[PDB]
Amino acid sequence: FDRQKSSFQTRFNVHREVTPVELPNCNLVKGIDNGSEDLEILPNGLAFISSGGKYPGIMSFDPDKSGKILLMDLNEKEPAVSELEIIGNTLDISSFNPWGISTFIDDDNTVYLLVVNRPGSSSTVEVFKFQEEEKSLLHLKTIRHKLLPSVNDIVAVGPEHFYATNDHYFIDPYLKSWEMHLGLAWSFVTYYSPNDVRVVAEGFDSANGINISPDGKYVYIAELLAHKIHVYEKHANWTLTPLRVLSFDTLVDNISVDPVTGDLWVGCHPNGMRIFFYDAENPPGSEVLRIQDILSEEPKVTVVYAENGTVLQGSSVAAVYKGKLLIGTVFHKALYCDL
Ligand SMILES: [Br-]
Ligand SMILES: [Ca+2]
Ligand SMILES: [Ca+2]
Repeated sequence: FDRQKSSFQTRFNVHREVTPVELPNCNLVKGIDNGSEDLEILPNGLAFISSGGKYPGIMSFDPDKSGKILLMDLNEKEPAVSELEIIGNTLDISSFNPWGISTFIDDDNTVYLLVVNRPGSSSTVEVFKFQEEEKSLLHLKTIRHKLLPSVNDIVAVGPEHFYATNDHYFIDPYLKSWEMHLGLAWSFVTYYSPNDVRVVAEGFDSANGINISPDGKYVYIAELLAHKIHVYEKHANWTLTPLRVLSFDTLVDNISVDPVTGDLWVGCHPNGMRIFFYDAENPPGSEVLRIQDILSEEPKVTVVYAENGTVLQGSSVAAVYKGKLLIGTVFHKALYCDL
């Protein structure tokens, strides 16, 4: 049993404290107070934000909060958020509980938004068409599959084609909690497409963020409780082969990819106890990593922002646009910063 307490302390990084890395002009995004756990910025500076999601056992400040997709135009001087209206008749909006998101832009420049949805106990991926002028999301399709039991994030490679992380093997939240505490490491990654759905990697200690290189040749997978980012070669038939594993002293959550450089921008939880077992007197901090030249022998890892949560609690995602840094959290606020 002594080895079991030791594994727990490592996985949840229970002794980690946060050396500050400050940025002089950071401003909280007004209107975001109950989570902004995933976000994605289009090439034109429009940012989608998944907000208000509720997860089994995750702290929530407003238990009756409703899940929303928000829009920010980061070309504005002081960008404000607006709530995107979901239209259509193929989705039960009352149970809409968004988590990870991804975008896909077609040849005709149609923008698709894929949204992990956790209505009740089940797990789906919702496909929307973005209507920019109307600021709305037209629902198109609900995707469910036996190989998508517990979806956490996806990276879209087509309008209804994506890689998905399942952060647990089990669907029942009690068995989920048990599997996470035991550290079974049965989390796995699924490739979904209309004609072909298959597991492409497995054996993860909670796979969370997932993303892809701008040329589509590599897939990146955050293994939250192992504190690792896995680099996979992505083949023409959509299978994955392991290539590199980077290790960290922090719980890596969601991965963003800068399209110009290919850099990874990662939202991280330095101490796992503070993000999983909330204590208002001991709140989770925030930490953002930039990772450059991830294939080379010594990848350059920089802590771009870090704090103990006196401003932003529970950073889960971070992405950059034309000199600005946007940081989201699993159940708290959002921060917009000059780099
Ligand atoms: Br922390
Ligand atoms: Ca995502
Ligand atoms: Ca997460």
